[PDB]
Amino acid sequence: VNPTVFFDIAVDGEPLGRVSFELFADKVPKTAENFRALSTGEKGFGYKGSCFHRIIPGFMCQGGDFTRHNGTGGKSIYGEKFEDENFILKHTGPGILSMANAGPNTNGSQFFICTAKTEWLDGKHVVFGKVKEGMNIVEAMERFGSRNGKTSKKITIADCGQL
Ligand SMILES: COC(=O)[C@@H]1CCCN(C(=O)[C@H](Cc2cccc(O)c2)NC(=O)[C@@H](NC(C)=O)C(C)C)N1
Repeated sequence: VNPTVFFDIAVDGEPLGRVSFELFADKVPKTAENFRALSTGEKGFGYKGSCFHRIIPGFMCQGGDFTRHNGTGGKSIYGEKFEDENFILKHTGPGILSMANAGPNTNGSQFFICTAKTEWLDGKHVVFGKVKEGMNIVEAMERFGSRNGKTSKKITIADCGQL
């Protein structure tokens, strides 16, 4: 029952590959549904064409700011922000998909994909999914990051949807 969504990643416009995610709607249905709908675009906005604005090798890839493209924007399907649904799931290692935020109960559309175990974020960021196929593509994206997170090539979600 858990939805599978995919991102087709491009690097300076050149196709790199596909990442697919399992969304844990059985544990975090509201958070899963937000990401699922932003990945299909069915509400009229979402992730297609957006970029990954911060990539830190050995930590995480951050994206989902489809309104300001720099970490300051994005919005949920429910409004600007929604609650931390729960913290049942933990940041157990690479491939974990979790919500970025600016404080308690401020989820929008920004998310991050862990490339390492990030247990210090447990209880503060809502984990809602995990990479299914294409962790090697996330590892490839990682190489275009830097210590301060600035990317050396433009990493975009060229296409996305539900599988
Ligand atoms: C260098 O680390 C980050 O940039 C982190 C990685 C996880 C996702 N994330 C956020 O949720 C960060 C908070 C954070 C968490 C952990 C470490 C940090 O330095 C900063 N938040 C943001 O980027 C948001 N808010 C602000 C005020 O920056 C944006 C979603 C509207 N950014």
